[PDB]
Amino acid sequence: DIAGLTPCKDSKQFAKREKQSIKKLESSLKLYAPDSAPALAINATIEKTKRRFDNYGKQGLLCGADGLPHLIVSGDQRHWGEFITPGILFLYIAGWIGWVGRSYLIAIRDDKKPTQKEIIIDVPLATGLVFRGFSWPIAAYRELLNGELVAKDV
Amino acid sequence: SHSVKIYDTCIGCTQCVRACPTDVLEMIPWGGCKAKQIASAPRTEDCVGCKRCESACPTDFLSVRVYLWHETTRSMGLAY
Amino acid sequence: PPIGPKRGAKVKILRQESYWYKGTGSVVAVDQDPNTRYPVVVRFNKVNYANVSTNNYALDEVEEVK
Amino acid sequence: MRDLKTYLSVAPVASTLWFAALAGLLIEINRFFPDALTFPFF
Amino acid sequence: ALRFPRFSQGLAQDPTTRRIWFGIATAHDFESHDDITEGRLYQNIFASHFGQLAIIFLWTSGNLFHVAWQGNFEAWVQDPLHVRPIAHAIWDPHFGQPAVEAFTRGGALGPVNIAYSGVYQWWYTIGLRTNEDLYTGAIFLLFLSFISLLAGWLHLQPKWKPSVSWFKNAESRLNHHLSGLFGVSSLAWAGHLVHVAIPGSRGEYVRWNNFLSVLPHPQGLGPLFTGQWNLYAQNPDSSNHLFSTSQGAGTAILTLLGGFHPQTQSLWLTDMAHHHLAIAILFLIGGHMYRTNFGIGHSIKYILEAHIPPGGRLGRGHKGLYDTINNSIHFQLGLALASLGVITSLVAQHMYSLPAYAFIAQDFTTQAALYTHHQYIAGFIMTGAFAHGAIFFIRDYNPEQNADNVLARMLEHKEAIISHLSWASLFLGFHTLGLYVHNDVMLAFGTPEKQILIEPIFAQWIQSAHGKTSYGFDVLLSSTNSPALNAGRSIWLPGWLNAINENSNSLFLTIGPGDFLVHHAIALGLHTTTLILVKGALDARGSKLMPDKKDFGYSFPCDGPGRGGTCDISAWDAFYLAVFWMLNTIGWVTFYWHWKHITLWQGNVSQFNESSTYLMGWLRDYLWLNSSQLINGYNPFGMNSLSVWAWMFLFGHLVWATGFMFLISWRGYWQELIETLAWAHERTPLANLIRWRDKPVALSIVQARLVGLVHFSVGYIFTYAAFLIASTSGKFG
Amino acid sequence: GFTPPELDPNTPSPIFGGSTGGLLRKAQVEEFYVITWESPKEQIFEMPTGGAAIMREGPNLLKLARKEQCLALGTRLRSKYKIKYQFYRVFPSGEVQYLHPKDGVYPEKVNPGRQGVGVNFRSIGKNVSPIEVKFTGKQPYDL
Amino acid sequence: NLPSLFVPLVGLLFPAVAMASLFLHVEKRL
Ligand code: CLA
Ligand code: CLA
Ligand code: CLA
Ligand code: CLA
Ligand code: CLA
Ligand SMILES: CC1=C(/C=C/C(C)=C/C=C/C(C)=C/C=C/C=C(C)/C=C/C=C(C)/C=C/C2=C(C)CCCC2(C)C)C(C)(C)CCC1
Ligand code: SF4
Ligand code: SF4
Ligand code: SF4
Repeated sequence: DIAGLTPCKDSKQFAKREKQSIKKLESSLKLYAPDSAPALAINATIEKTKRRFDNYGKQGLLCGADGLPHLIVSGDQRHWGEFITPGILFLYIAGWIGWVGRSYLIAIRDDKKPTQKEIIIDVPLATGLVFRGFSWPIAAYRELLNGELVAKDV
Repeated sequence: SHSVKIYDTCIGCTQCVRACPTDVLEMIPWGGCKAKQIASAPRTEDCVGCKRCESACPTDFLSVRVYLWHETTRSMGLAY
Repeated sequence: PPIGPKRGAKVKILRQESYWYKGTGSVVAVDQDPNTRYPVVVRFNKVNYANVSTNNYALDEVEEVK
Repeated sequence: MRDLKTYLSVAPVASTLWFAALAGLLIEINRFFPDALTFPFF
Repeated sequence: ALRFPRFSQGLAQDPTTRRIWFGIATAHDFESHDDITEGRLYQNIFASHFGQLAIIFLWTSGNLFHVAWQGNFEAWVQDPLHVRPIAHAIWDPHFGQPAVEAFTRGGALGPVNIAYSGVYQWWYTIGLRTNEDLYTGAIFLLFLSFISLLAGWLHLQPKWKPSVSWFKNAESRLNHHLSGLFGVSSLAWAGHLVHVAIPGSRGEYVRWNNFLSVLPHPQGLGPLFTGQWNLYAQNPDSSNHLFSTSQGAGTAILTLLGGFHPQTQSLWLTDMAHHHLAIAILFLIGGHMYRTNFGIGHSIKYILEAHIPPGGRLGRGHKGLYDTINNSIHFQLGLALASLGVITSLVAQHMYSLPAYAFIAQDFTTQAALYTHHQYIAGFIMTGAFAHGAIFFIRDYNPEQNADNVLARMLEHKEAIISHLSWASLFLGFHTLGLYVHNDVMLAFGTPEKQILIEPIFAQWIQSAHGKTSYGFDVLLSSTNSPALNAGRSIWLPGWLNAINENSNSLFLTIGPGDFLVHHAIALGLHTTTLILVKGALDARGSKLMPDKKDFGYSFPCDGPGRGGTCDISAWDAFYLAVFWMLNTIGWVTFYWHWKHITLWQGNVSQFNESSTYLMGWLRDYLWLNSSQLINGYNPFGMNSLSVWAWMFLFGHLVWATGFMFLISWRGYWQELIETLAWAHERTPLANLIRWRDKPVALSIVQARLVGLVHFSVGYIFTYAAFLIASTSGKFG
Repeated sequence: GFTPPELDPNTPSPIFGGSTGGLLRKAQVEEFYVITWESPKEQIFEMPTGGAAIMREGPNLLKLARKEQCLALGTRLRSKYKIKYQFYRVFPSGEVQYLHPKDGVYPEKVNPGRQGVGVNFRSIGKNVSPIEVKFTGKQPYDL
Repeated sequence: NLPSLFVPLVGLLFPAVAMASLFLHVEKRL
């Protein structure tokens, strides 16, 4: 496929890793009784291993010669779930955190002792501001156009 | 010996002279500030360079300045 | 006549070696006695590196900003 | 009572409660959706 | 004056031992010495340059002498791939009999060291064939070192010392350096290649006795004055050609094949001769740019004055930069060190990928040693470039003469530059470390499939853009339709495409996710080392903490415990902190290079591609595994020739750890300890008849940082050099 | 006008058994210092060099190796106890040099007979850049 | 044979003369 890689559903090394991993867990399983609690734990880990390998091969992950999923972050639309889509999700969360904390610092900057509300959190004020990050890309963008995001001459 | 200088931003609080451990600073009369007194460094031959005077200056920026210069027996703090 | 700015007005500190250089503070007292090279007394919101919140400046060292 | 609530709002206690709730949430997310190197829902 | 040092009275009047140390550490700082002038400054610099040139010529002269005396050069020419070259002979009376036995190798009579600098391949490729040739070159360089000292002494007496105006003649100096020093030298080197090296590479021994009789080309010179230069490229050597012989030899002297000589695996000697000739004549024409005594040329001042963008986004542009640099020797040295460090790393990256010396690509120990050497050299040079940039800002920068130009504007927004350098270092550091730890935890829990292995697809796309097929991105040179491919098929592309897709050499090696992670660690190292040096250079004249730092100089201990504490606040301390990051960065660079090649030379590139993605693989499959033969250089059962590295290996561990003492423990503890020792000596009988003439004191705070850094760096370099060579030469592959 | 008291030898010294922090060859060939004070009674005081000594009643003379040792002991004599003190410097020739209190007034108290030394009449940030004093024996603060 | 003469001449005699002469110059007074 891309960069000489082969999809994990086609790679033999990928399937050999799944085999050897499951057979290694089965080798640990023979030591215990079929009704034992370690047996149900190892069986659950085996089922969890099958689920993991199957999910990786199903969602179009590319594999190298090592049989391990390689990620393609160039922006190719076949693999946006590998970086761009989770990255946009992160930037939404990160902007939320920064915008809410910024709203908090602005609200307490006019207090008599602003340091008091920085080492002892005003939870009521925080709880009222935590949901402004939901619309942070909008409130930030408007503050960009209105000259409210950046302090003048610093 | 180390060089010590007093700038006219001094307010005359006499704190550099109290912190000095080798009696290098003095308080002379002056007409620039309210306390009618400024600092001077007439005995920098005994100055060790501890900058304990700069740690006590309330002026921003400092009015005492200790410029570490040529080391001597007195400036190195040697008892031998 | 009162030399310097009125008391309480915001002042932009222009002394380059000051902890509050290019920042802003508030006036306390303007010493009308001449021969005083630094009459303007300014109090600041944040302490400097010596935990000092007030300093004296010259007239050409402060600018009145609203 | 008000003093007790003011203590619970101090930085370490608020951090522990906030990070404990955060740790538990991420643990349950990786419990119902383990592994996952990608965003599979497209 | 009155005593040592005669150039500093304040040091001479020091009653303590500090007089000696600071007298040595400040011998070359001409600007700080008593009664220095601009004339004496430039003149001492001029003579120091001549002394350095004499040092370099004498050093190369000695290298030739030992290779010709105790070496293997004559025997090595016959078997380039089966003879271990000899550096010199070993005569250590501490050797046991087995040490003499194990160190006798390379086909010598006594114990010898195997040379790993590559001068054998270098000298064989340029035409040197016998030990007599090396003796001739050594005498010439010994004589050249003599005339270097002669000229250095000559320009120190009156009427030979030049005025500072002569040193400030920048236009004339650039014209001659570009024309003569750069171009004429490259032109004459192309002459040596087409007269002695190329015919020497075809069986014809051309020397000073017979160079006037032989023709470098059958139809020599004629076509050069006609325009039919292509006749010099008609008959190259066959791809089945032996270097020291004539089977497959041709008659061309200037070609553009593009690949390697198949036998020697080095660049085509005709390509190198044509290369030097082309860049030479390009330097020759370029050396006529600036104005001298003939009414034509440019004024570098006026060019800098004219480059000002309207709208004022750069303010007053480059106005005043001419005198700013022409009056500051620290500015000039900063630019020189910056450019030299860049091209030094350029040499490192090109000598391993494009070997130009015959039979040097198979000497794997030599390739690893050369690349490591130049990369650490370049790392130090880069730290020095930024160090002297800060020294310029303190000692030479005039703010009024640089008013509102680009230089002063750098200071005007110093916080923006430093903060963003900090953000980039934080971003790179957070994520690169995080990904490495994630993969480490995955492989700990036995789930390799959960690693985050990002494909370095942008550099892979560039390698495909150069014609590499391993990734199949079908771009130019890798796609049959692109005009970049069609325009070059006639010339360099056959040999170039033949070499890039050969799986033996290191011309654009295959890269994977492991290479992606290491390159981001490299970006972290470059960004953070740049951050340290730039923050120190911009905050060298002043900071919010110390607004008058320029008055205290470049190197001072601190400003006291007041205002919160001001330890390591000078720009010298910024340099001192950046050298640790430089060593760490070059360490990452060289760990990367050596592991990829030592797995390539072993034919096991899969171990690197699978283990370089997690740091436990670097500790286990690189350092621990390759240290086997090294640490067994001497064991309770005997020793072999690798013992000299096992010893130096531990030697480097000692010096390095000794530097921690100077860097962790600080002065006041040792001063009080020395006081208790001075009392002990004065009160001890017999010994009190001996009196010290310099008072014992503890090392200065700045001296301690320097001594600790030097121990750290020496241990760093020696530990890695010992491991590098022992792990590579122990296998030789 | 002030007249410094001359150093009177044969003045009693505090009771002390001896310590290793005393004088060395520096006192023999270079210089040493001597602090004097009055004191009301016999007391114990910590020595700036070693342990404890018994301050004699009436005039006291104590020879030290450094000037800082004298001022440190004097400051404690002025704080813990209420004792005035002077100290001098002694060269190997026998010459004595009066040091502190110089004017007879303590240096932290303004006295009209004092002259300015090293007093620059400008803001500290008004010093010049080092290039403007290059190739001269000057510093931007000496002026 | 030449190493048996020059190796001690630079590792023993040369540092001996160099360290002694530098000691005399450094400790010299005017
Ligand atoms: C910088 C070049 C250089 C270097 C690094 C070395 C290094 C070495 N030489 Mg060598 N040598 C050199 C140049 C050099 N040499 C030159 C130009 C000659 C004359 C052709 C010799 C002749 C020579 C002989 C005969 C022998 C060595 C030997 C040795 C080895 C033992 C050390 C020794 O005896 O000191 C070097 C002794 C010398 C006499 C060389 C010094 C004379 C030249 C002109 C240098 C000028 C020295 C000058 C006074 C100070 C230089 C300033 C500074 C750069 C050091 C050692 C590895 C010995 C050996 O083989 O060990 C087994 C030995 O037998 N050398
Ligand atoms: C770098 C130059 C250098 C050279 C050429 C030598 C050479 C030698 N070392 Mg030495 N060493 C050196 C550096 C050097 N060392 C350094 C830097 C250290 C510190 C780590 C040491 C520490 C060291 C130790 C601990 C010992 C040696 C010993 C020896 C001798 C062992 C071989 C032997 O058995 O001979 C012959 C053995 C003899 C006893 C004959 C002695 C040779 C005659 C007496 C020399 C005459 C000296 C001359 C009159 C004056 C010399 C100084 C003068 C130039 C001012 C040998 C001659 C061993 C030794 O000396 O044996 C006791 C030994 O114990 N070395
Ligand atoms: C409201 C909190 C907040 C915000 C909005 C920012 C914003 C910013 N920081 Mg920053 N920082 C913070 C807290 C914050 N910081 C804290 C607490 C520290 C100490 C660890 C730092 C240390 C720091 C450094 C060293 C640097 C920045 C830098 C920057 C700038 C570049 C983005 C970045 O690198 O962020 C990265 C964020 C971090 C490295 C740590 C953030 C920790 C959390 C996520 C933020 C705190 C949230 C707060 C506790 C929530 C309060 C809740 C309230 C409602 C009650 C950016 C404008 C960089 C810069 O200079 O710009 C060029 C830079 O070099 N920051
Ligand atoms: C052509 C390059 C070049 C030139 C001409 C200069 C020139 C100068 N430098 Mg500079 N520098 C350079 C490159 C250069 N540098 C590089 C690459 C670095 C990065 C390492 C530095 C870092 C640097 C600093 C930090 C400083 C200078 C300073 C100076 C000035 C005074 C130097 C002096 O007299 O001290 C004398 C130098 C020595 C006595 C060298 C002793 C220390 C060496 C490294 C120990 C040897 C290592 C070890 C013991 C040997 C190997 C071990 C063994 C077992 C094998 C001077 C004008 C100083 C200055 O004046 O600042 C204003 C200053 O502090 N430089
Ligand atoms: C054509 C006339 C000419 C020539 C040939 C030179 C040549 C030189 N001048 Mg000079 N100069 C000239 C005219 C000239 N000058 C005039 C007219 C003036 C008055 C304005 C000056 C004023 C002047 C000053 C003030 C100084 C010099 C200096 C130098 C020396 C520079 C240092 C050096 O050797 O680096 C060598 C440079 C090269 C070999 C070319 C560049 C090297 C490239 C970048 C890398 C190497 C290429 C290649 C890859 C190497 C392969 C490695 C392999 C061979 C091992 C050099 C030999 C310095 C000096 O005097 O030193 C004593 C110096 O201070 N000149
Ligand atoms: C501090 C300071 C200083 C110093 C500085 C420095 C040190 C700098 C640097 C820097 C550096 C170190 C840089 C580097 C660089 C480089 C560059 C800038 C480049 C480039 C190029 C390009 C762009 C390319 C292109 C191409 C080609 C040509 C072909 C192929 C393709 C490609 C694309 C690759 C001074 C003294 C001045 C002043 C004072 C201050
Ligand atoms: S540095 Fe110390 S000894 Fe010197 S004047 Fe200041 S306080 Fe006195
Ligand atoms: S500490 Fe500063 S302000 Fe106070 S008297 Fe001394 S110089 Fe003046
Ligand atoms: S003397 Fe040492 S501990 Fe004190 S401020 Fe200077 S560097 Fe820091």
